[PDB]
Amino acid sequence: LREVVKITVIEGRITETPKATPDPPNPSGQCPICRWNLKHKYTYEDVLLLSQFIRPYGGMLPRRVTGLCREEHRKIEECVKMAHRAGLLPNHRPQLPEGCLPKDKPKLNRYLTRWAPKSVKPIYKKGHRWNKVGMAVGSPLLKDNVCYSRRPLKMMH
Amino acid sequence: RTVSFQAKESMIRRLEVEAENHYWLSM
Amino acid sequence: TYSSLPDDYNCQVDLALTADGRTIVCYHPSVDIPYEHTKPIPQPDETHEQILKAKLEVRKSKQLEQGPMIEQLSKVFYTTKHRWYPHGQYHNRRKKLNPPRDR
Amino acid sequence: QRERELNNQNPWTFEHIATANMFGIRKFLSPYDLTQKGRYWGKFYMPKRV
Amino acid sequence: TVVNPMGLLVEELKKRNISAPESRLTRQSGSTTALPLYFVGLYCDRKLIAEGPGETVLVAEEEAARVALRKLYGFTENRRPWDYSKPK
Amino acid sequence: FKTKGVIKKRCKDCYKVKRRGRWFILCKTNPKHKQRQ
Amino acid sequence: AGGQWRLQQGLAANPSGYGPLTELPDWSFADGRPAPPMKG
Amino acid sequence: KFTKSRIPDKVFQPKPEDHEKYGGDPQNPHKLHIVTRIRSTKRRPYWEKDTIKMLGLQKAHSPQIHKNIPSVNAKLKVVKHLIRIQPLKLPQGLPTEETMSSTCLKSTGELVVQWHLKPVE
Amino acid sequence: YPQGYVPKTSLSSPPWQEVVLPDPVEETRHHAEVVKRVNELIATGQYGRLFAVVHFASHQWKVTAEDLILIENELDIKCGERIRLEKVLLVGADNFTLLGKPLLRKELVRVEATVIEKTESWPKINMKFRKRKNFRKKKIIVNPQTILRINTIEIAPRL
Amino acid sequence: SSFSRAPQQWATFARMWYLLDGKMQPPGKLAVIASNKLQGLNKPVYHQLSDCGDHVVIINTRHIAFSGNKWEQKVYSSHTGYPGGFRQVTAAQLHRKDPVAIVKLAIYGMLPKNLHRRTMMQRLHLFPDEDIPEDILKNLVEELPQPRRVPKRLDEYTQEEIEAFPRVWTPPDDFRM
Amino acid sequence: VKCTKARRLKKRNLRTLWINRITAASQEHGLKYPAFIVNLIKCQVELNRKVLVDLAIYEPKTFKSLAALAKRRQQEGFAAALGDGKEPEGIFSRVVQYH
Ligand code: FES
Ligand SMILES: [Mg+2]
Ligand SMILES: [Mg+2]
Ligand SMILES: [Zn+2]
Repeated sequence: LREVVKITVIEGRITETPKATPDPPNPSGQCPICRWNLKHKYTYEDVLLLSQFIRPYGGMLPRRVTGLCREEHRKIEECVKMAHRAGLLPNHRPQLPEGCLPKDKPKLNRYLTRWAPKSVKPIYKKGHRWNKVGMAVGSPLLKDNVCYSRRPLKMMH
Repeated sequence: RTVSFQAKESMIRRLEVEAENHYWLSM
Repeated sequence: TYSSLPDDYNCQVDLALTADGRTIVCYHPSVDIPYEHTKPIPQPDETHEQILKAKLEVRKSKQLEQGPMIEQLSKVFYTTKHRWYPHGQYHNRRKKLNPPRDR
Repeated sequence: QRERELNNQNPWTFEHIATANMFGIRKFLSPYDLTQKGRYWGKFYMPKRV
Repeated sequence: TVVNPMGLLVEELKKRNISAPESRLTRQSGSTTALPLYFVGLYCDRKLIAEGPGETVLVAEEEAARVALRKLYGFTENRRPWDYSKPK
Repeated sequence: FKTKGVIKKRCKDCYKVKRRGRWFILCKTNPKHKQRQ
Repeated sequence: AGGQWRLQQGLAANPSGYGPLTELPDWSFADGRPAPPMKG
Repeated sequence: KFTKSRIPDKVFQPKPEDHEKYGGDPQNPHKLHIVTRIRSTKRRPYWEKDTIKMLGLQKAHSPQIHKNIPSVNAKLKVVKHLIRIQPLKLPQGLPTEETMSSTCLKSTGELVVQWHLKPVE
Repeated sequence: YPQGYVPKTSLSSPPWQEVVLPDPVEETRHHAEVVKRVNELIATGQYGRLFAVVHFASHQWKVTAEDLILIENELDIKCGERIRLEKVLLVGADNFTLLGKPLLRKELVRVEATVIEKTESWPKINMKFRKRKNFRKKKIIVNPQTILRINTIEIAPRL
Repeated sequence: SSFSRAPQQWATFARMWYLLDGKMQPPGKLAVIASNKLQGLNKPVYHQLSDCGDHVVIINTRHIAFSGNKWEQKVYSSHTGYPGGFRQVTAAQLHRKDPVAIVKLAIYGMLPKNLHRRTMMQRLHLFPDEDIPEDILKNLVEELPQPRRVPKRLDEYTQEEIEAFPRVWTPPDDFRM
Repeated sequence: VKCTKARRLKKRNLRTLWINRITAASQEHGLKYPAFIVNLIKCQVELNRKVLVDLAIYEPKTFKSLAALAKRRQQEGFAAALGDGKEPEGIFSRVVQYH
């Protein structure tokens, strides 16, 4: 990990990086997710796994650095959005540029949030029994996760 | 009208019973 | 500790099969409450009437009317006002004088 | 289309049920349905139907 | 019909050379309401002899005194039924 | 902004974004090309 | 409940079918004399 | 037009895997059928109604014994969907005059000739 | 890290917690000890009232001594004649219970009852709904009834 | 056992006070538990004619949580009865005006649609925050498990727990990060 | 007409009352209603729903034993399915045969 220092003269210093735990359980896996047998076994709640692919201010790291495949990169990206919206990453908040403070508006607790709350409109005509409009819960990208329920998860609430 | 999960299974169960009925009428 | 249910609340459960395998024997002695799990009685200050009277204190206009009284009663017993109103004489005369009693 | 039919993992198929009158199903089916085998409904063609 | 069941209980336990019972509050619900339930257990040598329910603490304790006296005179509700079988 | 059923890029500089629950093509060179779904 | 499990064990699906519970006599005299056979 | 249906013969030609699944030998075929009505003939065509009465299956869930011969099988194929066909099995042999009154038909399809209502021991 | 190892996550393990059953050999020794203890309680007569679950007619009755049962049919027994109830599914005391699989042995439990009354039910009105219902298209059902008093429930140390 | 007639009856049909903590809980799951206790469906002696319900105290109702985008999608509708008196409010807007409204409305729908529902609602006590009146505290008998297990935040995780989880990937030395 | 039709309905409503009362009793020990009923059946215990309510209300200590027996049999079934049949059958999972 290299950091740029300015003085004009500016230079970048490379520092030693923490090393991955050796001897993955499943060597020969391309994606780092499959070298540890995590293909379908992580959700938004798993901050410990998700945090590793996140920039200090909450952005996702580029795929070419993480080494994830596209299928798992998109799942990590979506899980991170849901984790952020659930307030599970209090230390990866956006940087405040200058003369900006947090909105101070009270925070509503939410989880399994597919979309940004700003841009989702209210359902004014909810519909009757068979034309009921569904409130989406979870993400479609995680439709293949291992399920421990008798029936598949109820995405539309 | 989407067909329910319970409705689909009960038809399959009956089909299997009739499927065996084919076997026992073949000898 | 073979029982699959904790033995600490209702009774101890011991399930056993007879050697033949045709009877199931259950030994269930009751659990007594430990002394350390109890509180001392609040000796300093009682009939249930006294408790009732304090809750239904007569404060305004001596005896209150039906409206104010019923609202006081409803709050004390966590009921609605409607329960406390009387009924007419059709219903009152329909009520059985001697309802059946079981033990 | 041919690959889908061969590798289908559903034991039950429209053709077998229709031809054998399993479930008493032909009460609710047209005479032409046996030939179509569920692929064609009215003037519509259902490619995903094997 | 016996009044002051606690006084009787105390005398009986003295005859058995048993220590005087200590009343304590085993279970409690809705104390500050107008419909409170109290369970009071009489403890001897830190051992439970009888537990009784009541609308108030005094009523519950008085009931627990009767539960003990029933178990001392062998008149418990689950006592062996009377025997009418004998032809002899 | 013309709201159209199907959105299509109209020039090289046109680019696509997802703002406030809808897809937009925005063109810096020609504002005529701006579209919404 | 339990119909399929009873069938796997070789029993009647309905506990009211063939078995000791139904088919055995329900009572006898105190002296020991057997009771008249039940109509069912 | 709803009409009587003729099943292609291939349906009743079994496969080697079928014998393993149902545990029936293509040789030494079973002799007697156990047939029970498990569906209603209401809303079914009259020809299906007729055969059900001919076969004795008027009451549901009550077993009837029938011959495993082609003529009977032809009638059963008409109402195949409304019935369950189970092979009658005789673990202890045919009932005799002595054991005729001590039989019992088990749900397994086995006709026992001694019924004791006692633990096997 | 062994083959097929998954780091702990929300979905790594099933929601339920697997339980470890005790080994059969030790359990059987304890089972015999439990049975022996209960048998002594029966042998020494350390129990009070007993309650049994009995299958009579077509129904199951929770039964205890001095109890009254109503049977909705004639029984062919004279009034005042003592009977043995023979299908007991459960016999229970304050501190123990015995469960049949499905029925307890005759050696263990003997339940005795007496016929106290042979009677008929009160008139029950059976009127169906039909075109031109009328008030007289009515049937009265009266059924014979039998009342049994449970006399005793007894157990013996034959576990 | 061995009680007098009246004390036994009083004990059996006595009403209990339960505590629910609603912090980070879905209102519907809270409603299922509360609706069960309010009716008395938690007792083997339950009867629809017995009025055997219990008291339910729910706290932290301000801190309930919704799955999905229900905060912005779920709408509550009311009519004053006058022309033009139709109001439609989203869940967030209703929560802002009254922190306790959402929990009460979820429970109200789950109770049976009869006259006894109004009585049951009297036994329901909803507090927006942890503070409870002293008298209500003294009545309490038991607290109920939270229906939803709350996921932990990164800061909550201990240093030891972090080390236990493996470092799946290693960032290269030549990275800004 | 109402009285005659209510005669049939009364039997069904009583069964619904028993199932509710059984669910309340079994939930106190941590068991759902289906788990309580089926696993008792798998133990060859044929107590009916009407009697199970009487035991719950009036014989709580006996009813706890039934809950422990039902949970005990349920756990054996879980192990058995994972066992694949190589493992021997559970102690309480044995069936007393009749003939
Ligand atoms: S999990 Fe293997 S390619 Fe990503
Ligand atoms: Mg007519
Ligand atoms: Mg019914
Ligand atoms: Zn352009």
